[PDB]
Order: sequence, then C-alpha cells, then structure tokens
Amino acid sequence: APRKNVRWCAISLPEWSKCYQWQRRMRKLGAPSITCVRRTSVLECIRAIAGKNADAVTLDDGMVFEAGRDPYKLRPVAAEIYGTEKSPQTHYYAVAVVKKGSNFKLDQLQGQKSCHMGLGRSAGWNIPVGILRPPLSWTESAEPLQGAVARFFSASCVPCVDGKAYPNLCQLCKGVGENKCACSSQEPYFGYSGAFKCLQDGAGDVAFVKETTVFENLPEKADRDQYELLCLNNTRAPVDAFKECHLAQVPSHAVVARSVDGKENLIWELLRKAQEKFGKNKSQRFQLFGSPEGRRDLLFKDSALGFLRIPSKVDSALYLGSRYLTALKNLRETAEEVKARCTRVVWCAVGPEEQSKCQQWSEQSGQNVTCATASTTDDCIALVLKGEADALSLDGGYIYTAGKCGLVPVMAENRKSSKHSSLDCVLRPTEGYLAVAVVKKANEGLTWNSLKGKKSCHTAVDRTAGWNIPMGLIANQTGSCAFDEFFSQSCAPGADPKSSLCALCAGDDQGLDKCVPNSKEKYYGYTGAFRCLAEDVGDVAFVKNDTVWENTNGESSADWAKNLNREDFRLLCLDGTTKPVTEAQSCYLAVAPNHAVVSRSDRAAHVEQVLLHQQALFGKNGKNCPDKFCLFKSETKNLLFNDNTECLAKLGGRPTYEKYLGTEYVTAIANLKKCSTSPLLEACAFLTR
Ligand SMILES: [Fe+3]
Ligand SMILES: [Fe+3]
Repeated sequence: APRKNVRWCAISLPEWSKCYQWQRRMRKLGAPSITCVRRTSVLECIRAIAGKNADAVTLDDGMVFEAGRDPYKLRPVAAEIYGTEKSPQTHYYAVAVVKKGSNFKLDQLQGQKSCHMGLGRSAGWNIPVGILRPPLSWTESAEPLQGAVARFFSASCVPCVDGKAYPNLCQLCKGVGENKCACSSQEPYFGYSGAFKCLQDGAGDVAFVKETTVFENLPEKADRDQYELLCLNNTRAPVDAFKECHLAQVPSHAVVARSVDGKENLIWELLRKAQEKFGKNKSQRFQLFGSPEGRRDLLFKDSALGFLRIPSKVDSALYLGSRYLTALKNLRETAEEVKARCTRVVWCAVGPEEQSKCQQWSEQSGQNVTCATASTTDDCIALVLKGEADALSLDGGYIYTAGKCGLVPVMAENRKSSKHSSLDCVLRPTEGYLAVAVVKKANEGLTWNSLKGKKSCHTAVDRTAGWNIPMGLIANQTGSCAFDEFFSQSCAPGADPKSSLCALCAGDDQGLDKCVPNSKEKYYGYTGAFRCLAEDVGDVAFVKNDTVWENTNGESSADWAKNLNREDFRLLCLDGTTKPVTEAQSCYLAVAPNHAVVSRSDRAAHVEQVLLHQQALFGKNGKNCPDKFCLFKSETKNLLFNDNTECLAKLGGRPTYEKYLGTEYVTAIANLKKCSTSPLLEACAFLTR
C-alpha cells in the first residue's frame, strides 16, 4: 500500500541518521517499514506533513499550537512522556535556571542578556515572556513583541527570529555563519541543550529551559551547585527546586500527523513497537530517544521515556491546555485587547436558530456577550474548554458529559414557581421539573407496564426527561443496556442516525437533518419531542410536565400546538396506572433540577456576574424585557433559555457537576453511560493528564 510506510521528517543529518539507525532495526523486527525524510526549519516539516510527502513529526507545544492554525491543519497523535518510573510525568515545566552569583530575580530580567531555547517554544517563549510581559512595555499599536523583547534584553539568543531585523535578538548565538541563530540545532544555542549551554559558559545569562536539562548536561551533583534558579516570587533555588520555581505546567512535546489522512494509526503502530523494543532501558546500540555524544535530543528529546496516544477529538489548540492557552494567546493579543475578552462572555449558541437569538443580544447588551456557535452540544461544551466560550445552559445529562469535562455549576434556570412563592426569584432555590411520559387517552393499551416494542420519543440524547430518566429507568427493571431495542422505532436527536433511534425523526422542512441534537430536528426538545407524540409519530414522547401544558389548550401560536386538548393526553405512571396531564403530581417517573450554565472554574465567577445582569434587563422583571427585549422568551421553541424560566437563580456554594444534579440522580448517569461512550468524555479526562 502507498500507505504501508511512515515517512518521518528529519531535520539535521544526525536526526536523519538516527532515523536510519532506526529504519533498519524496525521492519526486520516486523512493522510498517519506516521511511525517513530529509528537511530543515521547524516548519519545513510541519509543512511537509500538510503537503503529504513527510508523514509524522515530534514537536514542542508552543509549536504544535502553530502547526495547528488553519494554514496547515495537523493534530498531535502522541503526547511525549516524562520523568522516571514510579512517576512518569506526561506534561512538563518551564523555569529560569541561573548561575550562583548573578543577583537579579525574575523582576530583574530587564536589560540583561538571555537565552531561549527557541522562538515559539513554550518553556522559552510561550511560557516566560508573558511572565515578564509587564515591563516589556512593548507597544502593539506600533511595534511587535520580538521587537520590544529586544529593548528589554541588552543581548539575547532566541533562534528562528530574523537575524536581519532582530540583531540584539541573535547576538549570543554560536551557529555556523548562515546557520547563526537559525531555526534548528544549527544554532548550538537552540533548545534546553542550547539555552542551558548558553549560560554554563557565561555568554547568555538567564536560561529559560525546563526543570531537568541542567541534570542532562551537568551529571555531577557537585555541579548542579553553581545555579540558583529564579522562581515566580522573584527568588532563587537549586536545579532540584524546579518544582517551586516553575512558572507553569505545560503539556510536553507531541507528534503531528495531519487532521485527516496522515495515517494516524500507522504512525502510532510504529510506536506500539518503539516504546517496548527499543524502549528506555531495553535494547541498546540504538535507543529510541538518543543521539551520540555532542548532539542533543535528536528525533525525541534525550532521556525521555516516550510517547502517549491522544484521543482524536483533542488536537492543536486543545492539547496545550487552557492555563497555557493563556500563554500563546496573551502576547499576540494587545494589552487593552486582553480585557476586551475578560469583561466579556461568549454564548455557545448550538445551531442557526439558537445562534440568531444570540446575535440580537450580542448587541442588545451593547456587545458584552458574543457567540461560540457549534451544531451539537457535545461540540459546544468542548468549545467552553478551548478558551473559546465562557459557558452555556446545559440540561442534566449534558452537565454530566460536561461534568467529567471539568465544568462546575454557576446559575440555575430557576423557572417561575408558587411554593416558597415567598422569596425573591434569584434567592429562591430550585423547585424543579417532574420528568414524564405522556401519551394520548387514545392510547388505551399503554401504561409503563406495556411499553416494549411500541414507539418512542426523546427530547435530546442524554438528557433528563427525554432520556436519562426514561432510558435510565428502562434499564433498572430490564437489565439489558441497548436502549434502542425496548422501543419499536424511535426519534433520538443526537445518536446513531441509521438506527431505530433516529429511525423516526423528521429533521428540517426539506426532510434533511433527520435526527439532530439541534432544534431544526423538528422532533427535538421538550416541545420538539412533545410534537413527537403530538403528531402521532409515536406512542409516547418523554417530556417535562410543562411541555404537555404549554403547547395545547390555546397557548402556543402554532398550528400543531393549538387545536390539541391537553386532556386528550394521559401521563403514563409508575405502577402501571394512568392519570390526566393534570395529575402529573403523584405521577412523574421522577422530579429533577432545572438547567444550569457551564464554564470552566476560572471562567465561572464572571459569567455569574454578567448573567446576574441580563436576567435583569431583558429578564422577566426586566426594565427592557417585554418592551425592549425578553432574554427568556422564544415562540414555543425555546432558543437558549426555558421559555418557562423566570430568572437565573443563585445556586450557592461551589457545587461540583455531581452535587448540582442531585446525588441519587448522579449515580444514575454514571451507571447508564457504562453502555454508550461519548468522545467528548474520552479526551476531557485526558486534559487533567
Ligand atoms: Fe518544550
Ligand atoms: Fe433538564
């Protein structure tokens, strides 16, 4: 096959020649015979994957955030692993390993020389120039960074910058002539083994390299002495204090095979095979991560244990982290332009419908709330992650596919209520909705008892009343997981399309988008999947008490949700009984909490304080709600908020995903999801490491 060989990209001759010390020992041992490719600059290979002639490549992350913009398009396939055995650390650090004697501290890296591994590399630019950034007093509205990081350092050696426009910034560089301060190890001072070396002699001062690079060049312990570091708090510690002198935690280096078509699992297959065979501490007249004396870290960083496998939904922007997605962004983002996005929020509006209502409020705020518009909501809770959306209002199930993803509860869409009418709506706590299974009184041969083989209807796919409680109740008696079987043919807007689950949807009006977790899916939502039984598509349509109530008896608009008589529909109860849409009080499969908004616990605290504002202008008591604009109203379709909800209650405390849902109910999602594995839950509990 024109694909049964991995073309690795080599940037040297000795990394290209380790690659041949490697091409021999492999297919002999048995595996996709490795092709080794000739190249140079860091991108002449991030590009040669993007052009299809060089099929793999191992990078630092400050550079993998780069090989993953939209010009090229490469996802990292294998995270590189660090440390020693009882402790293999899959991420890394970024300190400033200085010589016992230079008395400056980090707040004093002003004017002195320097020593970066590289330009673009995390530990030595994505990490440390925003750590210092404040006195750079670099102007963007005039000059650039690599420009006012020249005014700061009287003399430094960051490789890859232009030797022509940044002289001061290619001065303490020891490379061969045209190879001087160039984007490769051709600059003897390029890397933790070029920037460390940048100081061990005295030429270059602070050396911004990881935590253990001193270690590698300086074997002797009576040698790790002459280097009091520099910490965040303006101090100094030994090369073994790497830990408290960190500046931040960054994922390690990764490997970059194209977004789609770079043969991602041949690339890894060579590595089923590398980590073991020539693993660290096994077969050696060729280690996998090592170049001979006088060359450092060719192919894979010297001394590193190896590679990891990254779960395809996690690519470029995604692996570097959010704590570090604050490094790579910060700088290319002006100083007045970084607050433009901190006194701002972004409403992940799922669709072209949930998106247009946003854009009436993107400016009805005066532009304080903008959009992050995906078309799933498993795509969108992911976007809450990537420094791309503050939050959004998810409904239970989704607070659990965004509860293993790190999202912890802010405000709750406490709708309007009567009990405890007493308080204030914010200060009035969650008196939720009672999940239900309504049918037509026409359906006399149906009571929960008789449900197997009849048709179904389920709001969206994971959620409460339209799934969790239903498919998580149709499993507690039953025994068997496979939810699609209990019911004849159903409409499940969000799951396997060609199944008996979407085997009953409608999509838009043209017929398209049959079965979709975005409202265009006609039979999607509490009101969409209430149409499901309300247009005889199904025998049942799992709902919220209030959906049989607010789309009949003269309440919608709607030519469907109008002529209906609510008292035409019975509420399938739990003891093989049946009560009107009325008696949904003793009857409901189960009571549940309203839908709260979800953003990362660093983005929590502000989306509280903006929404604790817009639920109060265009809030139901909004000065600007029935007249200027009502942030909750939306013609019986419900775009973003419960057409029902009154306010956005205060939840109090800091209730994790778990403690928000109810606990009993939480032990229900986990045990249910033991049956269908979502990919957003795959690479979300991979982001903690
Ligand atoms: Fe690095
Ligand atoms: Fe819900």
